[PDB]
Amino acid sequence: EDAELLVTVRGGRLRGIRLKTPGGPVSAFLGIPFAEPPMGPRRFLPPEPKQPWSGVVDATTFQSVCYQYVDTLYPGFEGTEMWNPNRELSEDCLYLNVWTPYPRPTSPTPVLVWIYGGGFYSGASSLDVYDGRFLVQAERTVLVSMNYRVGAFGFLALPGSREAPGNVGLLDQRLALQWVQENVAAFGGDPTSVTLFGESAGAASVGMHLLSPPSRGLFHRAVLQSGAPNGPWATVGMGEARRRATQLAHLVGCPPGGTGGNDTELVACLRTRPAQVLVNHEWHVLPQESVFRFSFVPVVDGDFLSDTPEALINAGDFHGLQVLVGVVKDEGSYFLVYGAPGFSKDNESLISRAEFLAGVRVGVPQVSDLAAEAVVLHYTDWLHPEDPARLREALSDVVGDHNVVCPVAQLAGRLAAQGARVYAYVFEHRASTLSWPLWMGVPHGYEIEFIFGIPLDPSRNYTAEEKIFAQRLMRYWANFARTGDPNEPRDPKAPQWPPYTAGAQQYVSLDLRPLEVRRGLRAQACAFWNRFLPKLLSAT
Amino acid sequence: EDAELLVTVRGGRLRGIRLKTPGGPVSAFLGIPFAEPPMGPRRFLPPEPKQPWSGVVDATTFQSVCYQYVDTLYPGFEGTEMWNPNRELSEDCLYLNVWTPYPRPTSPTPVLVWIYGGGFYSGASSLDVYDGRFLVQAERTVLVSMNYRVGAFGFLALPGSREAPGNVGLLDQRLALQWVQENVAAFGGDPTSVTLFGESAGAASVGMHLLSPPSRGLFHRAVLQSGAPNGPWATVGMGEARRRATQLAHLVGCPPGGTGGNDTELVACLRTRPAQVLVNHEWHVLPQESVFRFSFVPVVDGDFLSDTPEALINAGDFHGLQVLVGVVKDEGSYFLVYGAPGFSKDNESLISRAEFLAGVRVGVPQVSDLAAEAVVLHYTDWLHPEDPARLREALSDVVGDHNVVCPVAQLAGRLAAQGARVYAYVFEHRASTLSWPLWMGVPHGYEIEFIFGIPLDPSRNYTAEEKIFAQRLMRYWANFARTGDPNEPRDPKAPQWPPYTAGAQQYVSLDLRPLEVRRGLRAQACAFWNRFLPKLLSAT
Repeated sequence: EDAELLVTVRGGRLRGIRLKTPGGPVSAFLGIPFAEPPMGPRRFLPPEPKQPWSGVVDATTFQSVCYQYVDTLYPGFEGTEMWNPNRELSEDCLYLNVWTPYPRPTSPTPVLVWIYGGGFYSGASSLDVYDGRFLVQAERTVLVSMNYRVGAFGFLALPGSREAPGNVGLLDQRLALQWVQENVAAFGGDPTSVTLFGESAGAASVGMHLLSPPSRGLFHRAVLQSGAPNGPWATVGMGEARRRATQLAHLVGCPPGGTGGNDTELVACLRTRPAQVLVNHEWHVLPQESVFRFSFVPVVDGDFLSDTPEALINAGDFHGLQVLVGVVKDEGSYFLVYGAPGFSKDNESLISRAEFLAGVRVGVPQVSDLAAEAVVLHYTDWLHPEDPARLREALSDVVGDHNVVCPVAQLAGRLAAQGARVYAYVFEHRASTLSWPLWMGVPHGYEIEFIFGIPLDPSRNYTAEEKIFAQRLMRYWANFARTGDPNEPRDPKAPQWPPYTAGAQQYVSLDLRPLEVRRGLRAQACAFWNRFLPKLLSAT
Repeated sequence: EDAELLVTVRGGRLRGIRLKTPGGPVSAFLGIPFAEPPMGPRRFLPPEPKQPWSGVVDATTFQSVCYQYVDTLYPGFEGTEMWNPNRELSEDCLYLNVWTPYPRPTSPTPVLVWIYGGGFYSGASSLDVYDGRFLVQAERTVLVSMNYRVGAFGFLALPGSREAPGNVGLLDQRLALQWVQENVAAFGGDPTSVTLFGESAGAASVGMHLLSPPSRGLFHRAVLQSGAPNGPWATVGMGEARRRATQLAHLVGCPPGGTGGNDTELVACLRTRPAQVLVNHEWHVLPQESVFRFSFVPVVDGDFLSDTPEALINAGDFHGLQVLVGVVKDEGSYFLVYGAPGFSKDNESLISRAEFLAGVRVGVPQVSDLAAEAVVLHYTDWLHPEDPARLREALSDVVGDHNVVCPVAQLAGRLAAQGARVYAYVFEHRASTLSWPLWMGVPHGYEIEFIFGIPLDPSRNYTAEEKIFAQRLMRYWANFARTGDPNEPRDPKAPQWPPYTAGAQQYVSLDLRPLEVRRGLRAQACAFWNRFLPKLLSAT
């Protein structure tokens, strides 16, 4: 009972809180510090482990959200504000959360570790859609989720220097993984059965941990939902990361007018600026340059990532690894309202031929004019080259394929053909409570609410079929966490989920209907991006 | 005592509140309804007078702010969030506020009526900087301020139609003036000594009431601070107002796909949309245009304004009218951070030669390429054509002169030369508590806190010199409200404020020093805008 809400870890004692679900209680420990607050001189530096504390740290509520830009595209809209910070902003944000079933597991139980997304510039583990009380109750697994520094505070990089080495937001996640190895046993979790699962930039983070040797030894399985480290938005070069960091310093008045600016004086000037000042000038470091162009992302410096994610994926052995990858049916429609001309969530977004030609330049940035043409000519239905509805879905595919679906399919094929066991899915169910317009279909990020069993919340107006569908998805994710195989270990009644291989390229469709096997994660489209486009950009 | 907080008006009974000032108490009646809520079918329609109510309406706190865009340029910044709504948003917002001294004046007292600014798209009478408890206590005058519908709700116009006639936000102000005529006597105010004073779009509104016959009979004096009706941003043509209104309907999905769109079906579709939806698509009715191009402003339709404000000013008799006009020393610096390249409040904004050439295109929109050079060549110091600091102040002057200073000087000259007695000022004091950068000097809108005696608030950190300076400014404004002359009626010790004439063009400087008379409201610069530029734009 109340005795199970008291747990001692290597740093001290914690008091948790009991959460209610329609099927039983759950023990939650929200707000566990895993690192010293990275404030003052510790800004832009790798995280230091949290030193032990005296007394009982309160762990009954979520801690602060790391400083980040707040989306203001559609004020008062549920579809956008559900991803905005729901706690106060602070640099003191390195805290994690642990859910565990009641009664506490007596046997070592597999552990799921969630890494939120948000383009490496936003996100928090405290969002209502990441609530782990339903997944833990229904599947008796241990769920962990951490906060990591986003934006400039987590990924501003002056490569080579020691004051701003970059990738410190990735090190925050790694330190939280080392914390799980040393302390998850106190909650009834098996530190030898850890399964990372993330989404969007979280999925890219999960992939970058697979390609980093020090992080590979901290988990055993991986799940990448609608994201991958080899995406065109997920990394940046050393020279470009230096230009963006220097530009931000200029925007906030660094260095002072009559002064030199080596890497030491520049970061010293940045550390004196308030956090909100750095955030207010993040987006027009790249002006403008908003859609799929984030200013501060993981840098390829040679430390955390010894080479580019594409090179490490190709020249990598993945034997003894189980991966679960997947995307949603309409990956790009959510991002079109962020800068594509003629698009608006409040009308039908029936774009013209000229607006489609311009939209490709925003969804596929930094491409030659010849390469942009080849994209238009590949995605045009030449029997209906002027139909606005078809042009709308075409640009949605252009943006979804270039940024999400094809980097994932490229990764899933190389893993399965180099030792890894890979399962693939495509989420094709649109929630009955979805606030986005109908023409967006199944937007990016709207499978998370079903993985976490949010439809089981009695205060929400989901259908009965969606509740059963959410329970079936949670069993898929839990089975993969336990046995490395999403199929039920003994049930032959339900249709089977065949592994994804580089040849058959099999995946399943996740919706209210039973499982259906299909072949090809946009095989024809992704051949244009993964095979032809690097060839057209080679000979400029 | 508490008996003076009870007042009966022609509509019913009201209970006010006693406000504290360091020099004595003041009676305030905040939240008096002067019109029926313009919701449902009454959206976009002229206001109907508030029907009488039973009981005692509570008038102890400010009512709701009209639906409006919220500034998000610098989140958490005092300089911008002091103009954001400080109450909840609602279409039920047609309320006014009355301050009156304690004890209530027994004799008829002159009345000051405040009209807030905000580019006709924002603003509220509830902002802390518009608090009238200090002006009323120190000068024993009656202060009134109303809310009027801004944005599309106050100025969406389908000219000719009866469902969206336009200028209804100006009619809200007029109805509040009719209310003052019928009810200000109940508060101790003289309905025959009413002085309108506004700022920015408020000053433009005050000027448009001078040029509208039905509104001219509701006040006797006028004060225009940093704004004028003849400004390039303050009005719009009938055809352009129809294009902007139709574009907004398209952005919110009006009319539905298979449907025609005459002026009746279009506005009916608009009235079914939530208020926040119309606000979320207000700014990109004009795509990629923000600085001094507001989507919904007063329309020149022939009703409220029988002709353009420029035509009405030239062919108008102003005998028996006293006007007080003025600007701040740096009118344009505030607007540069809103879109001019190279500008940022957090650095020195030392722009290059190319950025100055591009900034003129944003500060002076919709002008020929030949006209843009004449602006550059007139504002370039050809001994230092590359000095960033001089180019910064140059673009600040370009924007300040074109939009504020010269439309005001054009108006002040025509008024003084056609019967009106005009006094002019230039506010040249930068507040010691100003949060904007130093290079902005005295930005637009930062004389309001001294007119309203805000430095007298003991919870604020103004200097002793600024407190005496605020009391001197309040006497200037109060004397003009009483006698139509800012000078003290019997004190010869302080320097005199000579009237502004079309020939001598005399004005005074308002700062910590005593009054100093000067000549010319940017006489050389405003000759370029008011005399030469129309000559270059005629012959394309």
